[PDB]
Amino acid sequence: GAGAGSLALSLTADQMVSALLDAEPPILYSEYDPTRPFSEASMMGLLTNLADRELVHMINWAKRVPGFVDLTLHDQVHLLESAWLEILMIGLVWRSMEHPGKLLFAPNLLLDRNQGKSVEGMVEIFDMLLATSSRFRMMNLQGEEFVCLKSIILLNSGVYTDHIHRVLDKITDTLIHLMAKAGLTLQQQHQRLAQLLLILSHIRHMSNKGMEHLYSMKCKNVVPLSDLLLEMLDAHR
Amino acid sequence: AILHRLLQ
Repeated sequence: GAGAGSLALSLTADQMVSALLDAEPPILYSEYDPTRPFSEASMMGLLTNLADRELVHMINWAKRVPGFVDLTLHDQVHLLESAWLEILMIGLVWRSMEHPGKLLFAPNLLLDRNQGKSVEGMVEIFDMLLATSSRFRMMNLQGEEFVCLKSIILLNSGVYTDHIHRVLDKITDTLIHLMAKAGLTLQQQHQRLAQLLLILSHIRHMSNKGMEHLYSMKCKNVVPLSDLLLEMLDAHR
Repeated sequence: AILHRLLQ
C-alpha cells in the first residue's frame, strides 16, 4: 500500500507547517523589464518566460510537500500536470494581496487590469485573479494558511481524473489548528475552512479559463512555448 | 516527457 506508514501522516500540525514553509519556492524577478507599452506577443512572452522558470521551482517544492513523493512517479506527474496553473495562480494572488487593483507577477512586473487589454481575453482572467487577491485580503489570509491551501491544490486537483485523501485530511487538521491558535471560535474555524476551500473552486475555474487561453495562444503561434510548457498544455488537451 | 525526468 503506497503511503501506508508515511511520515506525512505522523507529522504534528506545527511540523506540517514547518515542512511546507521550508518547501517554498523563491519569488522570481522577470529576467527582462518590459518596454512601454505592451504588445500581445511581449506580454505573453514575459508571462510564459516567468511561468516556465516558476515550473522548474514548482517541481522542487512539490517533492518537499509531505505525502507527494510517497506516490508513484506516474501519479506525481498527473498531479503536477493537473495542478500547475492553479498553483501559479494561488501564488500570484497571494503575492498580489498587498497591491490593490494590481497583479504582482514579479516584484519588477506589477500589471493593472488596463495592461491586461494588450492580450485578447486576458482582461477577464486578470479581473478574476484581482477578485481572488481581493477576497484573500478581506479574509486576512496568513502565510501558514496559504502554503496549506497550495498543498491541497497539488493533492486535490487531479485526485478524480486514498493515501492522497489521508494527506488532505492531515492538511485540513493543520488549517483548523492554525485557526484555533489565532483565537477563532470553533464556529469561526469551520466557517473559515469552508470560505478558503470554496475559493479553491474559483482557482480551478480560473485555471480552466487560463488553459483555454494558453491553447488559443499555442495555435496563433504568437509566442514560443518551452517543451515543458507544451507537455503541461497537452495533458489538459 | 520532461516532468518524469525532472521528478525522479
